Amino acid sequence: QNPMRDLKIEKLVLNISVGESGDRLTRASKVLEQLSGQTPVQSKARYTVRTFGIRRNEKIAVHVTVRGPKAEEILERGLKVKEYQLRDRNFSATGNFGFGIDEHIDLGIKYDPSIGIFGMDFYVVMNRPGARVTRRKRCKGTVGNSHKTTKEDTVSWFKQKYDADVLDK
Amino acid sequence: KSSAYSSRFQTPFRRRREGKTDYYQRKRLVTQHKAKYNTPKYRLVVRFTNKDIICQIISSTITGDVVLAAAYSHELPRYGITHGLTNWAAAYATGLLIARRTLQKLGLDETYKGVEEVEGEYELTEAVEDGPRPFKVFLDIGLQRTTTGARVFGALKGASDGGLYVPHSENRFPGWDFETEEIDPELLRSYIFGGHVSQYMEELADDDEERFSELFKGYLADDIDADSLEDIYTSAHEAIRADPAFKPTEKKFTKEQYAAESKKYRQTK
Amino acid sequence: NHTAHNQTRKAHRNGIKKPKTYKYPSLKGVDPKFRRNHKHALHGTAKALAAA
Amino acid sequence: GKSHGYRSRTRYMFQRDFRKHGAVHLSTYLKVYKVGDIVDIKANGSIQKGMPHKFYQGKTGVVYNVTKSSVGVIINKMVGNRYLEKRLNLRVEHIKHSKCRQEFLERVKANAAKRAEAKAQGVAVQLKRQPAQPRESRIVSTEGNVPQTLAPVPYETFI
RNA sequence: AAAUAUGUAAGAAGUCCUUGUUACUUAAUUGAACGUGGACAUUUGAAUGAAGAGCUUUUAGUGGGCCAUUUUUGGUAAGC
RNA sequence: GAGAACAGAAAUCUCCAGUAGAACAAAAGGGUAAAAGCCCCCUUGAUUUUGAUUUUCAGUGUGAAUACAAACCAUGAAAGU
RNA sequence: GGUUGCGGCCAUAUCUACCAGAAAGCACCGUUUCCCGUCCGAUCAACUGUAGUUAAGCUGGUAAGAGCCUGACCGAGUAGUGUAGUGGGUGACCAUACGCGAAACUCAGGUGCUGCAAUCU
Repeated sequence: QNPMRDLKIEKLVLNISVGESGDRLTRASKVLEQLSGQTPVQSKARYTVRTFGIRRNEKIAVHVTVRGPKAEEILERGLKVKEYQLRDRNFSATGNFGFGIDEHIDLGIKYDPSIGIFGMDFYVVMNRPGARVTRRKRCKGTVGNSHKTTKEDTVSWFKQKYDADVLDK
Repeated sequence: KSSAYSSRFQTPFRRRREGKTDYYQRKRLVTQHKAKYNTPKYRLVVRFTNKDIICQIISSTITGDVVLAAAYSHELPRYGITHGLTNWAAAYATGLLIARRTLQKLGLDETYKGVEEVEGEYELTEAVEDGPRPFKVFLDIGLQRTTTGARVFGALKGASDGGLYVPHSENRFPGWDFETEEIDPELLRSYIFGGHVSQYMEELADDDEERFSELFKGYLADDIDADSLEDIYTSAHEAIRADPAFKPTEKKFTKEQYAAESKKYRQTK
Repeated sequence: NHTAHNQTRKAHRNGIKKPKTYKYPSLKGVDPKFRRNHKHALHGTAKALAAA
Repeated sequence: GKSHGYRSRTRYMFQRDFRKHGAVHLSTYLKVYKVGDIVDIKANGSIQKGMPHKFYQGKTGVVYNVTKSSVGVIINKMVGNRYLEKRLNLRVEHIKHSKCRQEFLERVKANAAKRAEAKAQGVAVQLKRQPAQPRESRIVSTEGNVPQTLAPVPYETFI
């Protein structure tokens, strides 16, 4: 097309939400420090529940932001076990999407007897470049209307690159 | 959307809607002690664009703001700095420039010569005994954050070494650690010169020399050898003290030709 | 039981007079840093006009 | 029982005007204040370090002391059967200059420009104000505006 | 967003100019306050009135209130 | 509101809209959006000496504040607080 | 007239949906040695104006608009109101004479002015 209007990637978040703090939560951190190669970060508690074991201001779940090429190759390996096939309901109207997996060891990682059997949530967000004027401090401002990423953009880019075959229903 | 949402909507001030002016900080900057009745409260504005450094001294009135004296960093080729137009040492040179320009305009550049030699130390300007008191000018930095060792404090360093009194403490100057609670002159004389851009020049001379030809593409073609950047920053520093005055650049036109060109583009009502 | 009947007539019968300000108001609540220097300036002027 | 606080029954009096919220604009600080200016007291309930009491809202006082970010004003107040000079210190946000005196001052500098001019001219001229005088003997016209009659309306269809 | 009611001003203890003080303040021989010294000295600066202005001392009685237009508040209404 | 496995009226995570419709210990009112709200950092101006002023008021007391001066400090790059 | 820095007034300055911008400035962008900060050089940090275009930001036009502001032989001397009577009415309330006098609506116009400094083919 033209420079600085393409739908380049921006980051991918590796969410895991089990629901209790302890050895299983530090193993939830260990399965991402040996998947993303970065120092992970957890999540505090939000609101009331007596049926999920979650009460206010406790660490309960884990997620890692990742940028650069490593998010791209983690998506590219998450799609060769998921057939490079993602649904249409999975694709939002606001310019990003995500997808679930029900195991990490399907990805090619190597087993340890003290890991567990639990899946993961790969959410990903992307933008056209020039989208730091939303982020920055001095002289901010929302980007133009023609530059906004939408469902048609993020679907017809995914059909071209990384081979969507998206199930429109 | 609705019209009752727009009826009761309060717009903020214009230079906050744009996002440029910290109306909180400007409040504490322009209010003065009312026993000092109509004394202006000078400020040292420094603003960093992508490839240009601004340094101004401002008074304050109701009818806008008033610029006492100004200084940019795209005019340093008058004294001899070619490249590194947005550098830590370029901001130090701009701080040394605006100090001398304001003191030459005011008539204080001989009584307040600043520091001729520079050695990398934290000092303050002192009052001359039975003399004119030092020119008191307070900083401001925009919306841009403060952090230790930053590009912004090069202008403050240049101001305090050029000899106008700016209140400052050493806990952000580069080399001040949280553990030692002390500034490092070994780091300070290497950041007021090209002692870190040349230290990157040497570590790109033997890491991937195509990147050394990429970043420093206009350096080696202009024959910018790393071993004398200290001296090329030193050399124009004395010519700053020799001639700091703003002489106006010779224009190509006289504003009517600019008006006669741009009025066809301007797309009026 | 707090009726303000006739009270305006009583306060207006002998008039509600002005406090009748003067030249040189009292310097009780003024700024003390200003007050000391005003005392010294007055003492300087008091001899400087006497000696001419 | 009852209540007499420091801000009692000041609901509709201290609240900000419509669409005038936020930090106050910076022209209210650069306006200087000397010792002798006739100043209003209109409070704004944003800053509270120096809000006047509810009686001095709207009243007009005279500055007598000037200090750091605050000025002292003098107000005559009726209590009982005489006036009392309440002096009071106010932060500079609640003090707007009064243009009542400053309309008189430019007229003084104007009558100094006409009286001293005409007294050297040779005509001793008038300078006082005069109220709305009665009109003059005017011959009105009638050219296209014919005086057309009126007749008051009846009550039909009014119901 | 009214009407009645209220704050202030409508000059001489003022307007302006010249240039002294000072330990406060300004970067500064700047600014503040108070001054010296000359000019504005008549319409001394909106109307009406002044049967005089200001200031002090001391002390008697009182410290049980009702009525009416009007506004209104409890009560189910009052010569409540 | 748009979205992502178990995941749901609701576990975490991403983005759009968001004049305050939330929060500020408490009663009701007023105030606040690069804050007075939410996290983090350093703290003890909740200190010392006495005055002046405002509120109920006889312009008594008590409580409460408001603006200074003199020190001694904290914070901040700094103005100031 | 264009752009930038710092602004005064804080919607005639906003929201929307478009369209367009030569130079210059701004901006997006490149890189992670060092100061530097995060989970992540995304904000922040620093280096370099080099690898690249106005797609964004920004500015200016445009719209049967939403607002907002401004003026009314507009609403209407209407509503509410100060004042008087041995005026009416059993009352609610009224009509009078002397005065002050809106507002929402309705119509018509407008969609920033400007201070200081720098820069402009």
